[PDB]
Amino acid sequence: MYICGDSTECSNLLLQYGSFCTQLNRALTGIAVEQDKNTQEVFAQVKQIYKTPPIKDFGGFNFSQILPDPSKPSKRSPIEDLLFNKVTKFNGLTVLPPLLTDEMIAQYTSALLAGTITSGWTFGAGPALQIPFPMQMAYRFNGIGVTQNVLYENQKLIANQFNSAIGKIQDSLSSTPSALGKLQDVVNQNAQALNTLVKQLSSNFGAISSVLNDILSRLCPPEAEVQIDRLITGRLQSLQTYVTQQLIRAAEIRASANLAATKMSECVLGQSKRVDFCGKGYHLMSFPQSAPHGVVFLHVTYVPAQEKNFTTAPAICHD
Amino acid sequence: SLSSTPSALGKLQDVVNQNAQALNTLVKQLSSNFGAISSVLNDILSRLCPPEAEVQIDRLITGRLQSLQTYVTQQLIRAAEIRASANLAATKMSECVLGQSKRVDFCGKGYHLMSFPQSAPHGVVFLHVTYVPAQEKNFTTAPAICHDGKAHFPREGVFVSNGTHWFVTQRNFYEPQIITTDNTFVSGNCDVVIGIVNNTVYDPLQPELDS
Amino acid sequence: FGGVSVITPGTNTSNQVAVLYQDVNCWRVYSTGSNVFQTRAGCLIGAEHVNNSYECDIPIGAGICASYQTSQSIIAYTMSLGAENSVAYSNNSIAIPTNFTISVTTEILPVSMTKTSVDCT
Ligand SMILES: *[C@@H]1O[C@H](CO)[C@@H](O[C@@H]2O[C@H](CO)[C@@H](O)[C@H](O)[C@H]2NC(C)=O)[C@H](O)[C@H]1NC(C)=O
Ligand SMILES: *[C@@H]1O[C@H](CO)[C@@H](O[C@@H]2O[C@H](CO)[C@@H](O)[C@H](O)[C@H]2NC(C)=O)[C@H](O)[C@H]1NC(C)=O
Ligand SMILES: *[C@@H]1O[C@H](CO)[C@@H](O[C@@H]2O[C@H](CO)[C@@H](O)[C@H](O)[C@H]2NC(C)=O)[C@H](O)[C@H]1NC(C)=O
Ligand SMILES: *[C@@H]1O[C@H](CO)[C@@H](O[C@@H]2O[C@H](CO)[C@@H](O)[C@H](O)[C@H]2NC(C)=O)[C@H](O)[C@H]1NC(C)=O
Ligand SMILES: *[C@@H]1O[C@H](CO)[C@@H](O[C@@H]2O[C@H](CO)[C@@H](O)[C@H](O)[C@H]2NC(C)=O)[C@H](O)[C@H]1NC(C)=O
Ligand SMILES: *[C@@H]1O[C@H](CO)[C@@H](O)[C@H](O)[C@H]1NC(C)=O
Ligand SMILES: *[C@@H]1O[C@H](CO)[C@@H](O)[C@H](O)[C@H]1NC(C)=O
Ligand SMILES: *[C@@H]1O[C@H](CO)[C@@H](O)[C@H](O)[C@H]1NC(C)=O
Ligand SMILES: *[C@@H]1O[C@H](CO)[C@@H](O)[C@H](O)[C@H]1NC(C)=O
Repeated sequence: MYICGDSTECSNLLLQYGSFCTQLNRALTGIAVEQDKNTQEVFAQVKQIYKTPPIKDFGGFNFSQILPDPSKPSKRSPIEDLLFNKVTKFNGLTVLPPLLTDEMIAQYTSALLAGTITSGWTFGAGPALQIPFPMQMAYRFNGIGVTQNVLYENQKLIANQFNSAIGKIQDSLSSTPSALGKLQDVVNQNAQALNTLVKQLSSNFGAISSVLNDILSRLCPPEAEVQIDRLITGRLQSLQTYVTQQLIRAAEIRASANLAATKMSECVLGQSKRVDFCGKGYHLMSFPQSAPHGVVFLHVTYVPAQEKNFTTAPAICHD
Repeated sequence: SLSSTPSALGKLQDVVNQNAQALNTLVKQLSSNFGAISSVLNDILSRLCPPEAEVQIDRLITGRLQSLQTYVTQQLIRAAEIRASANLAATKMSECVLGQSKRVDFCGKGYHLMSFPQSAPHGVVFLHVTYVPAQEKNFTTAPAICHDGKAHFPREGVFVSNGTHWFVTQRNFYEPQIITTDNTFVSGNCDVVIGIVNNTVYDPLQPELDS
Repeated sequence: FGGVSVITPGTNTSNQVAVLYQDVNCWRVYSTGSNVFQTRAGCLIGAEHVNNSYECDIPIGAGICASYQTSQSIIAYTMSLGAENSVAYSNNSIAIPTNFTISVTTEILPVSMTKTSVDCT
């Protein structure tokens, strides 16, 4: 359909070339399969769908903007709804559906949050084991070299600083449209690759006309063969260019997907000590959110604040 | 598992199959005419008269050159994928085999203890040994114990309770200890911690001072 | 128009197949065999749709997978994302393992591919 548009004479001339349809279609099929593999590796890291209790008794910590909103037609969190609202065939071009619909991605994300909130990292390593949320934080504090006293004595303060930070994220994503530029860019580049393929189709490429039907309608058969072949060469180059570009772009997406999957295992299903890997500051925990064609991580970190100047010594001499 | 499930080694089999196909394709494209009167260069040379032979030979050359350029580009892309896998495999050996890793689900699911590499055609197989918690029980807990107005926190552990008594355990295994001044530490009073419960923290020395 | 694909249980099990038309308002298909089901992924003919979700076997798209099950025939279903697990969260309750197991698993990675060289002449 791309090259001949069902012209019989053109198809018969394509048979004089090598097996280019097989290679172009197989390369695109391979990419299409990889795209579901990437989604599956990034989000399906949990074997069970964990659910939260009615949302209460989390120590004063408010998770309502990350957890699914029960009042909506699509059970997405307030942040996810924002991310989704913000990111924006005549020649044989077919768009295929994903295996996992947005609804299924939302269920995996919800399960991961339920796990993270009610059982810490144990839902990752083994069976989920329930723990009071404040104790989960106590362990996350020990994990950064700060004792437990700090969390419990300042539990009210910590919960309030946390709750305010989440509200700030919504304002940032809402007011700054460039925030989601990475996902918007993936969409825009693929849209352009297809638009280019479509527009190259109308070039003459040395032919008397780019319209195969004009050649067939007025030109006399032996001359039609010559002009048809000029269009075939041009269209074949257009398709080979398109596929090569999609293979390179697909590789870039795969690298991103591998990183995203790594980050979820290490930032969400655990606590990470890798510097600036799970955000700047000392990492405590992270919460994933779904977005069109990607994942958004909210990374919670501990940042030391106001300091004082003290005199020190390596040791004390007693007796 | 490896013996009974042939799909287990599918990743290595796939690398072999893709390269075999790339070469078979190169071989079969060779026999296409590409607009020439014959794909056999020898037929052109044997019957066609020299100035015409030049034209037909050139049609085959263009077709064969495109076949080779396609092959090489595909091998460069595939080579890059293999290199990425090799870099990962090398990383995993350094971190999973020549050490113990804390990277979650990097060296297998569960808590990593150790790994052992095995050789395979065109690749490496890692056997990852991990610790997996098993049967659990439901215990009551508290963030701290209130003794004499002072608040006691575990040094390395969690306070738990059965129906009548408070104990302190290691976080990952139910091995309860008597709560003593050796197991806990003190910071702050009983008013600041939310959910603090009353218990007796035992002083292991006081009896000797009393005797 | 659209591509046509065939959903095949392995031939070492059975020779029943289901056929999917990628973009047709399933109407506009001239094939037979009944069991005509309209999905977001296309017109699926020959698979029996059921209301029982299951683990995905042969994926079709848009949440739909197919399998060969009970005698046996090809069925279509919404894929399950796993069993549910309600964690008994409480502000005063903790679960602690009293035993453990040792598990050994296998991970496989390619390292190299056949090295070749081509004589252009
Ligand atoms: C978490 O914070 C949100 C605000 O960000 C709270 O939302 C309020 O909910 C009540 C009851 O539905 C409404 O009357 C208020 O108007 C909402 N506030 C705002 C600013 O819109 C929510 O109740 C908090 N949840 C918990 C568990 O603390
Ligand atoms: C540590 O910093 C926090 C802010 O990050 C201080 O808490 C604020 O204190 C002012 C003055 O009383 C209140 O108006 C704010 O509402 C408090 N913020 C929050 C989130 O509660 C805190 O006092 C500082 N503390 C020290 C050194 O103990
Ligand atoms: C405090 O520091 C001083 C040094 O500035 C220590 O003084 C020395 O002690 C030794 C052992 O008695 C003597 O042999 C030296 O002659 C002392 N030095 C001087 C300059 O007189 C003193 O012992 C330290 N105090 C403690 C408790 O360790
Ligand atoms: C056990 O918990 C109770 C509170 O439920 C503590 O009782 C308070 O003790 C202070 C100090 O003597 C009194 O001023 C309060 O009036 C008491 N509260 C009530 C309601 O009577 C009790 O001290 C705790 N036991 C221990 C060993 O800490
Ligand atoms: C909580 O654990 C304690 C310690 O094992 C149990 O108390 C002991 O029970 C044995 C009989 O099985 C007695 O011989 C000991 O003298 C008891 N020790 C003490 C300090 O009383 C206790 O029964 C357990 N509680 C529940 C509800 O199971
Ligand atoms: C420490 O002393 C230096 C002296 O130059 C001063 O500039 C700095 O602000 C002091 N830092 C703090 C935390 O007080
Ligand atoms: C903990 O209590 C809940 C109560 O609903 C129960 O379903 C669960 O099986 C118990 N867990 C264990 C390990 O006994
Ligand atoms: C748990 O919730 C109950 C009911 O509100 C309350 O009485 C109890 O003190 C709470 N315990 C903790 C540790 O917060
Ligand atoms: C098929 O066409 C009918 C109108 O004849 C329309 O109501 C229906 O929604 C269409 N179905 C699909 C899958 O497009």
